[PDB]
Amino acid sequence: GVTVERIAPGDGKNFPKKGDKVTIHYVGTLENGDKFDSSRDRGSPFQCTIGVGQVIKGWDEGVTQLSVGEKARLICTHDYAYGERGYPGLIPPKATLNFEVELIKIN
Ligand SMILES: C=CC[C@@H]1/C=C(\C)C[C@H](C)C[C@H](OC)[C@H]2O[C@@](O)(C(=O)C(=O)N3CCCC[C@H]3C(=O)O[C@H](/C(C)=C/[C@@H]3CC[C@@H](O)[C@H](OC)C3)[C@H](C)[C@@H](O)C/C1=N\NC(C)=O)[C@H](C)C[C@@H]2OC
Repeated sequence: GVTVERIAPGDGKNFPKKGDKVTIHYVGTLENGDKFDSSRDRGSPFQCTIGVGQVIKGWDEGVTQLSVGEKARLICTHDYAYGERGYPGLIPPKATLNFEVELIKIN
């Protein structure tokens, strides 16, 4: 893998740890910027438990590098995303994926 491209900084103090819940807005795109999904388009950020295998590994390893308020691109190689199988109807095999994420809240 995960490469963190910095866009807008967070508070530099509050970073998620394994087992934390996080609230994150994301836009997911292919390498050329073609969007495959977006929580912003749904008017509501995504929530999950981080670092425990509940989301793709690029999130588990990348989101813990962000501080609250930060906007960044999490660029995931396929072994940190959907791997050899891809995601049916959405993601091809072996796809590098971009998630432009904004960390809104930690619990
Ligand atoms: C397959 C589970 C379906 C089931 C579906 C829902 C509750 C509906 C929900 C609104 C859909 C997701 O919207 C948040 C969509 O999210 C994306 O659009 C996205 O942007 C996207 O990549 N993500 C969304 C935001 C965080 C990072 C990432 C992610 O990790 O997504 C989870 C997922 C598909 C995990 C695979 C699981 C299989 C396993 O083999 C793989 O290993 C590599 C991993 C996703 C949160 C999953 O856990 C949720 C689910 N059940 N969970 C349980 C039961 O615990 C992807 C591309 C496609 C997803 O639609 C299917």
